[PDB]
Amino acid sequence: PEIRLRHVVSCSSQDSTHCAENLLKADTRKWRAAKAGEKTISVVLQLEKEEQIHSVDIGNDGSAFVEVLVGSSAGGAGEQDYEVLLVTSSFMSPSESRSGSNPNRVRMFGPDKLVRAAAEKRWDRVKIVCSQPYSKDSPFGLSFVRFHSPP
Amino acid sequence: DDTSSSINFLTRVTGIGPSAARKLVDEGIKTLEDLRKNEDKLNHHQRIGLKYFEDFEKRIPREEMLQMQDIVLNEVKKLDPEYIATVCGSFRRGAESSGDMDVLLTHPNFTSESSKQPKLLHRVVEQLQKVRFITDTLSKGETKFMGVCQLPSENDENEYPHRRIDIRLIPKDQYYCGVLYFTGSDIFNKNMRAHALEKGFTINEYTIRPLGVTGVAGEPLPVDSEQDIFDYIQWRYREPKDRSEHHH
Repeated sequence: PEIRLRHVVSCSSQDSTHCAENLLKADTRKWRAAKAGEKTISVVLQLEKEEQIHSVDIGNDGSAFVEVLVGSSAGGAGEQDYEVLLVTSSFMSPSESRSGSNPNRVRMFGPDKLVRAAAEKRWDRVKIVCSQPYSKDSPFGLSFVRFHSPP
Repeated sequence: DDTSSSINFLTRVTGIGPSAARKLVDEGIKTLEDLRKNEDKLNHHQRIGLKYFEDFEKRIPREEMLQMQDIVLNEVKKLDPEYIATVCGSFRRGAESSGDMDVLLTHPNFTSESSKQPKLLHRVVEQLQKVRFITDTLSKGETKFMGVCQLPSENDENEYPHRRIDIRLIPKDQYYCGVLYFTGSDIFNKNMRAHALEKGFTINEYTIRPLGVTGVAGEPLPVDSEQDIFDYIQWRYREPKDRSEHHH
């Protein structure tokens, strides 16, 4: 089951037209770094309700690595208040990144591919960190993202 | 003389760690002369390591290394061409002499997600036995072979010294991380790993993984060559020859 994303809690960097809110709208309509040349960008999405994450889809847009953390509204929300659900994953090699090739890779991350510790628990916030240090030209961010709860 | 002095000596025999070395002392076995009278008190590994004690303390000229490399790489190619064997250590860094031949082996069909396949290594091992390259075994492991080999000396020819050979079987997807680590130079591997952490990555014998925003090591990244590893950390590729104890 697709989890429903409520709104955007935060965003370290976002383009005027390719803003962080597009991670809500279905299609691709992207999230992108205000300035390419940046090395990582981040967002916090609030969920419609506390639920358990079973599976994650990631739709890439020029990013070299993607990491997904989780948290809750309760207990505040700072830096290391968040737990790593999906550990930094590869979407784009240095060579491809240096040459803007295959920015659009898409990936599924089933239960096994999540840090089981954190996935047993349930949350209502998700931190998403996108990295791209192999270029200071190409735009980078995400096409889309889909979180899932067990059937 | 000093007990530690006796111990420090025994350790120099292959297969005699400090534990086994103290047990030989108590039983009165302090010297080589003593060890050679007490083979029953040693396991095979040690029994043979002592057999070639003299030959294993000598250095190996690069000319011999090369001859050795050829024997190995040939049989391995003829056996199955998809094999990949890379002699590593100081030899790979272009040292004029080695202390021993460190071979690393791999095969596309053997990944870290696949099934353990000792026979990939044993097939290579038993062939080297046929062609009379590997004279003796020290330890026939599932992933690492430890043993003895000798260059051929057709007759009337004064025989070559016996040499230590290691053969590590490694998953293909971890191969060039192994080569990096086992070619390295202690200091180079230390310096490269440190810069890894600078650029937010973690290199080890097996893999290079990105470090998340909270510092949790991510998934092993795809590596099909040493270059790939350098690229990940955006560090200029150093040829093995320049992996000295001089850094730039």
